[PDB]
Amino acid sequence: RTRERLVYEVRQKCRNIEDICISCGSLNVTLEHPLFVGGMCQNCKNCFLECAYQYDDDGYQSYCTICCGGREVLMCGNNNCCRCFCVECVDLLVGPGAAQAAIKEDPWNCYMCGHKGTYGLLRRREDWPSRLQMFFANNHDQEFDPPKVYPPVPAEKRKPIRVLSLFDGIATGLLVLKDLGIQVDRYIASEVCEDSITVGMVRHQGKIMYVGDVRSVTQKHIQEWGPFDLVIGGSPCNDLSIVNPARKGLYEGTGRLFFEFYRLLHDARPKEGDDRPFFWLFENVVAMGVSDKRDISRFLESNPVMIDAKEVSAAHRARYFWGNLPGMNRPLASTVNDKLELQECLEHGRIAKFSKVRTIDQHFPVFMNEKEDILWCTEMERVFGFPVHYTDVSNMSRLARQRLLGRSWSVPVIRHLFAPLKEYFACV
Amino acid sequence: RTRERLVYEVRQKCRNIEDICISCGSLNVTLEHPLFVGGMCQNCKN
Amino acid sequence: GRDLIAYEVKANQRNIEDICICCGSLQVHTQHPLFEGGICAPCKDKFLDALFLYDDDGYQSYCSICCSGETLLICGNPDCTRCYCFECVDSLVGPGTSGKVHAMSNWVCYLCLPSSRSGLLQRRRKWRSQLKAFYDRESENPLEMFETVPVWRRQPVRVLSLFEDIKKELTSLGFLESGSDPGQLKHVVDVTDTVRKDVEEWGPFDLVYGATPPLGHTCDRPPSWYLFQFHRLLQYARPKPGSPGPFFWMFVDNLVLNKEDLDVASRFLEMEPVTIPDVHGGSLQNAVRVWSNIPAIRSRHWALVSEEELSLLAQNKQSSKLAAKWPTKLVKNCFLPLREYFKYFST
Ligand SMILES: Nc1ncnc2c1ncn2[C@@H]1O[C@H](CSCC[C@H](N)C(=O)O)[C@@H](O)[C@H]1O
Ligand SMILES: [Zn+2]
Ligand SMILES: [Zn+2]
Ligand SMILES: [Zn+2]
Ligand SMILES: [Zn+2]
Ligand SMILES: [Zn+2]
Ligand SMILES: [Zn+2]
Ligand SMILES: [Zn+2]
Repeated sequence: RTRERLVYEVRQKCRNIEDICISCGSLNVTLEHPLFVGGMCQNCKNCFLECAYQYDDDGYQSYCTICCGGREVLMCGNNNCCRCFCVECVDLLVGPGAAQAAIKEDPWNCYMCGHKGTYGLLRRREDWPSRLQMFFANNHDQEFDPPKVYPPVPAEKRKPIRVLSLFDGIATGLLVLKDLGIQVDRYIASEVCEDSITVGMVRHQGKIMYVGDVRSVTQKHIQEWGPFDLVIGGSPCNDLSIVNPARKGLYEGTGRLFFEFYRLLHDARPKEGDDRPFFWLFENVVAMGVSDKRDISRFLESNPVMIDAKEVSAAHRARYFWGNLPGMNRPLASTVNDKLELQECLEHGRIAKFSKVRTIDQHFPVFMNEKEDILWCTEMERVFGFPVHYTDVSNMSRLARQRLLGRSWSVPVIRHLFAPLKEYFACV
Repeated sequence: RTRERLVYEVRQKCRNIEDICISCGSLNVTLEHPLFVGGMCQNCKN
Repeated sequence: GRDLIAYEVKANQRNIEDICICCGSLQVHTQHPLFEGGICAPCKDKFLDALFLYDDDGYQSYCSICCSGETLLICGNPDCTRCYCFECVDSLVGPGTSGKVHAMSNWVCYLCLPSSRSGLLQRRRKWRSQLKAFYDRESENPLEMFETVPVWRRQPVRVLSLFEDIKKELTSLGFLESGSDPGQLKHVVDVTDTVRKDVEEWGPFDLVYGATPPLGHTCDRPPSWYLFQFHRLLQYARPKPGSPGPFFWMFVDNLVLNKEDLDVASRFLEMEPVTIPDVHGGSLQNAVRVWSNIPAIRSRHWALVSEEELSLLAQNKQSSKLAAKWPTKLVKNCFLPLREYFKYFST
């Protein structure tokens, strides 16, 4: 309401729209809104960090794009666009009579997809993908020192890498290390779900020395399993995301398991004065809490890097990566082997309407034989850059196997991250 | 007895089975046991 | 036979190391750490039990040679907690010495001053180290154990105390200064923004302390969050590797995190909780769960207090209308062994 009074005052040319927070009408303007014209307070920044990449079961956004809240949202009819604009923001930025008349417009495009681009009170700021990329470098609220850069070991002195992988899953980390041609001395992997154990056992030919639960692992185990050169892991994002209908908590269950990664990182870290190269990668999902993100950054003593897989693969897989791997910041390059269109990842005889996929109306992405159908499991493997037929090991159901594929890291993203480790360890 | 305590410590994943002599439990592991997994001390070799 | 040794050594010209000075046994498991002589196996066990046991007022609980609390002689050095017994002083130092010592009332003990002529009892050199080595080789499952500091080598103790100020407690334990404006303790309420650089800027620390709040919630942040923040800032306040100086840490719980979060905490602090109750009339008034490395923290444990009774206590104390008080007196005596490591003074 105060929002609406302030925008009323702005249309009289008495107040600048850039001097007011367009999300909630706050006067405490610190930032500028990245997509559209207006200011941006810090509470709306925290709400924007939490809510922007949240999507309903629909596939469209959980909340409004402008204020990350709202009451009733207006979903976009344009293809592959999932944005929603609540009625209260369109009462301001387009007018109090144009929302009602725009609902009646049956082919309705949203204002990020509006072919014209310019409107009266609302105009779209031009370099908005650049500002969306800069907005996560704008997260300097958590200020830290940069990760310590170790000088490279000569090529004749290099040795096979040793990896402690927590929350292994289907052994994406070891696979990506074998794709890069790095010699792996040993790969210790703690994991609980039998199916993922079985996927890793078969696809990596008994090389992985498997363990039990992460919680059972003691520092004595860490010491006695040799010095580790690379510790990798990712917290469960089944409960942490808004996509699961059963959100009883937020950091019950998953939160604990993050601290298990934290502890075994301090157990596997070499002492001060031991200047041997040691590296670590944590992974989490972007649709997370702010104070959650703060606590993670503070425990791991680092600024997260957001990496979206759209730059290299055929999915929208935006994930945080904490770590000290060299060149974690540097921009993503997609090789010619990587498929940037969904249609290339399809089987023959199938034609996709989408160019990128959202796997958790249009819930089933494929029009084959004038019929709506789910991606096949081997295609979901192709979307994330896995080798073909990667998960067809054991007699498991399709729902379980899709669920086994959907938790996994995106393979070309993890190749992009792990690639400068070749400079430090031996090759095949 | 001691070697049974040793194997108990191995099944907890605190010790490798290849670092212990599976015949008599000796810590003086020079050889590996030829047929099965584990070390092999020289007295057990004789 | 405690009395027989005076014949055995003098007339039979026999080494003190071949007999047990603590009781008069002739079969010795090893040698006595503090003084010249052997020691037999039950006395060895008795000694290791009693080792760092003190009394509530401040002084050592048992007799420093033989661990007899039945009779006690208080030493007259303000920087010495060593208390003895009569049977030893007359048995080991000659027939009429304990009564003379008792009549002196300004008597420094053997470890204080050796200048006084001694009949049979000889003080081992370096004995602090010998004590440490004895505990190492002779304790079953030995623990994090630091050599005791000579009294002139005792510096003031540097305390970090998270979520609870312990200035009042340790000042009343004479460990902290009442006359200083530069505080020798750094209390922090909110640690949320704290970085490793910040804990390092605040100086090195000797003791780290952190505790969950009582039942009246100052804030709604869950009790696991305090534990994890403690673990982090604890890993920050650790001394740089290669440090011989004694570093300690003590986490305290006022029954406020459940069994699941308790299991998580037991894992992350790498030992099982020590429950230390307040029992009045036989009745469980209060209790507190601890984790620390402080000597003889684990022999204060009470295995009589069951988990169901602690759940009943938590239920009864949550449903009362009284404001929550910090249970000072339960963890107060759990800092007494640091007397033997750090500089005391009390006016
Ligand atoms: N306590 C625990 N210990 C080990 N793995 C666990 C676990 N709890 C859950 N997990 C598993 O850890 C995974 C969480 S995320 C897995 C992603 C992984 N990088 C991959 O590419 O497969 C799930 O497979 C989940 O079943
Ligand atoms: Zn705002
Ligand atoms: Zn809105
Ligand atoms: Zn649109
Ligand atoms: Zn043998
Ligand atoms: Zn004895
Ligand atoms: Zn005595
Ligand atoms: Zn004395």
